Amino acid sequence: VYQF
Amino acid sequence: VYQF
Amino acid sequence: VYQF
Amino acid sequence: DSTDETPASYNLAVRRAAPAVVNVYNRGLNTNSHNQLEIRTLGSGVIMDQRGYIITNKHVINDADQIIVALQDGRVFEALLVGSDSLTDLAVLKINATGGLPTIPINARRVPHIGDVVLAIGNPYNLGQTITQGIISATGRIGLNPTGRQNFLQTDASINPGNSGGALVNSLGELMGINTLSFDKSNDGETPEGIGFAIPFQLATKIMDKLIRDGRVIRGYIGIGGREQGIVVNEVSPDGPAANAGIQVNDLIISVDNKPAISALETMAQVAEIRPGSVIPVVVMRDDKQLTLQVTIQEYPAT
Amino acid sequence: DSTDETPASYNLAVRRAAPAVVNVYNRGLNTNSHNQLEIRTLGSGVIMDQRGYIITNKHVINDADQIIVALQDGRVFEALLVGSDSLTDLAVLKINATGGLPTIPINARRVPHIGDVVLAIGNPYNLGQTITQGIISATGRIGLNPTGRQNFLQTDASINPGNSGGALVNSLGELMGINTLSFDKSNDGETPEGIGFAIPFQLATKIMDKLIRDGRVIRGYIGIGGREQGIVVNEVSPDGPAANAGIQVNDLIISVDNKPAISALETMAQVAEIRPGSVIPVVVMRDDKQLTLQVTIQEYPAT
Amino acid sequence: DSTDETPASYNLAVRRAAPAVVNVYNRGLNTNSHNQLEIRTLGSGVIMDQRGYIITNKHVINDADQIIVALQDGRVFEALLVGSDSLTDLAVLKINATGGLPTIPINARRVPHIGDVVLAIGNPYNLGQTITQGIISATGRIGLNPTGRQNFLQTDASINPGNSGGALVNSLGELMGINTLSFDKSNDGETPEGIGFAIPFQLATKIMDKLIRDGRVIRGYIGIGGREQGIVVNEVSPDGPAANAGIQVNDLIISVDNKPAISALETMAQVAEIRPGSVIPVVVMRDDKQLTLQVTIQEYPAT
Repeated sequence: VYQF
Repeated sequence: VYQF
Repeated sequence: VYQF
Repeated sequence: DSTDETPASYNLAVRRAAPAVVNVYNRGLNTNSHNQLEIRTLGSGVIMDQRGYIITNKHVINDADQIIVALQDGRVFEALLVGSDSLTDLAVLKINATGGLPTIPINARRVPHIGDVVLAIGNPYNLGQTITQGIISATGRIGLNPTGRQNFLQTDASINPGNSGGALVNSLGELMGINTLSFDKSNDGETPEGIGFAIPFQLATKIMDKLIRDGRVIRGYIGIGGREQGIVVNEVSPDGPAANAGIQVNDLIISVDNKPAISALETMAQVAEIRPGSVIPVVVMRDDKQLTLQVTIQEYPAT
Repeated sequence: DSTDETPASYNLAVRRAAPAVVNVYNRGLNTNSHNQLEIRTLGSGVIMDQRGYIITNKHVINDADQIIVALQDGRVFEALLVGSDSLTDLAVLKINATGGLPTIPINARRVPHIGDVVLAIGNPYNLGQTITQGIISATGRIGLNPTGRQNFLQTDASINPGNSGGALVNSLGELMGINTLSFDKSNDGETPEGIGFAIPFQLATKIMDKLIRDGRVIRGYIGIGGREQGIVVNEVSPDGPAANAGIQVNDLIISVDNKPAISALETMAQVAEIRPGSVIPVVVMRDDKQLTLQVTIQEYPAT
Repeated sequence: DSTDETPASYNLAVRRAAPAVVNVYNRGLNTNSHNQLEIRTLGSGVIMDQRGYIITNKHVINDADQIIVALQDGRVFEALLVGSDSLTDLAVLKINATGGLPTIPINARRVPHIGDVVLAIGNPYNLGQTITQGIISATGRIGLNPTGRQNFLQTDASINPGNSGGALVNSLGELMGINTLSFDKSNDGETPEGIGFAIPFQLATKIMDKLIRDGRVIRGYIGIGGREQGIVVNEVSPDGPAANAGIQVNDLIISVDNKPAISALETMAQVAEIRPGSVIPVVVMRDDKQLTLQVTIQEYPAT
């Protein structure tokens, strides 16, 4: 869910 | 109106 | 606009 | 881990001011009522002095067949409408002064400051006397309506229907203002939070004193409309001062009555002070010419 | 222009009370769920004592297939429903007491005063533990519903969904009440601001103590309905006390049990105190006649 | 009954901080406008230092044909957009520094505490500078959106449209944060009360310093997406780092760059710090095998  |  |  | 400690509280301000804040009931007959009084609207009121004069909002007592004032100590009175003023939305009530009446602490030397803690005292939704806490968010606010601007204290102390005519006070119990209006402007449909207005106490006092002296508030009337160097005359102003002086619209008024006229607001105030029937000079620049016209002031037309 | 200064803060109250305030999760199976737990509703809870007894609202834990209690320190428990009471909307939970549990500071000698600063501690919209600041706006409030009135502290400390069952505390950290309800009544369709209610802490305690002792709260039942000198009997009260005594509706009850009956509320309280099965005198004025009927109290019917 | 007494007030904090808080006007041309500037949106801003650098929200100044900054002392400027950052929703403005500019009190050694009294200063609905009072309800809040979480102070100080980009301060006047967002989530259709967020001041500063140094904020980019022992790679991450390393989706990354990776958030922060173009080790467990792939970081793609 977290993009980096 | 009050029941007890 | 102001009335007096 | 044990407490002989003292809870931070505004109870003192509450004990000093709350008793003077009353529940105002506007009762009216209905075609529906068939001879039975029903509450049209309700709000609050402040007992200004022991003679039994009470301040409240005009919109609270409008078109009342009967006005009921309820004190927190249980006492109930029927009140006499001393007078009202649409412009300030104020009204004064009178009640039986036998025995003792509680009065709202007033301190005319006190200067309300932005950031001052304040309590709003009133009767929201008729739940009973409610105390909410906020600060003074601003002073000299025009309100929701730009035209006919009046000085307003702005506060984030929660204000709801029923609070109108009630008191705003500081932590010392001193009267700061009379809660009157809250901001509801859609602005995209959301609900404005913590934005409510109160008539400053100084103004409240002056207006109360004028309503007790006369059935109404008496102001000077020039009958003109304009927007803010010099001021422009837009309004027709038919009859009265405009006819008496034969003023010509589209002209700019440099100065009046031995005083400068940079802003119409400072000017409109001045006009109101002057007694009705008096005649003073008006200086306008028409075609770059310093023309002067004599004109008779008259009492402001009733609303 | 430089600060060794100390910011006005309620952090102390926060550090004392917050750890004892927990996140309560009501999890239930769905026909949709197909064997998967989903959160039906969520709220807060207060750890009353180190045995692991927790206070919360009944409507938070109703119809729960599982109840989860989350502490701020990370610990998670599954909780046992000790008991609940529709009348006060309270419920008690129990959890594993191994190790150490934080408890909410209680001071039974403390008298909540109108104007006291208070913090509301809870888990609104499941964002995590939120602290909001307000004051005590009123005491002894009936709430939104007039009938079956219960004492409520009223506060303008912001309360939202998720805050239910959480704590209201003063600046010292002492428990003032259990946040339960907020006012939403349309009254022309606008949104009520800064009006929320809490069960007073004293009542919370008494009810918790009764739910731990017995699975429920035990009250005396007369089975009558009436509105507020003397009191009038309106309700049918079919069976039980009404039949046992053969009470006649439309009669006024002057006094009962060696005590006066000016107000039904003071009377209804008294009736609840008395143990079920006991029989006492009832004094009514029927046809201007001081008639007396013997009647057996019974445990209040479950809700 | 008489007062030489001093009203509880936050006026000092107001006098220290308010002058530095400005009215920001985003003016844009309309097909409707026909060559006339109209206000698209409006908000507030904080003067950070005497060079005339101002912090505000990005969404306040987006797509502006002209940006106007109005000081409380009357001065009006047109401002230069130094830079903006979608991620933090921050933007920096620059104005004429001739004469004297008021600055917001900053104290980098100050630790914001939950329960600290705070004032929100801004220009809600363009009524003028409004001061509302609340407390710090929480710290380290993700906001309304879980993904791409950023640290937020949460406050119950009333925030409305117009407050964006303005300042949150404590009773000493010290900057606590930049009011950015308020919570509106329906959650059954009611209106959330007293829930608003501010970018912490420390973050504001760092971001301002980076926007003044470069036209933008420069971060390292790995181009992967995943949810929280070890972390899982879900996102395609096409091209760039993912291609350069030829990363295989569905794998778990134990550790990276001489540091542990228990939580993706602590990891994502680290990734952003590293300069673009640098290459470091990545440790993943694929098929229970400790595989290692070399990969080149690159500057985060513009938003």
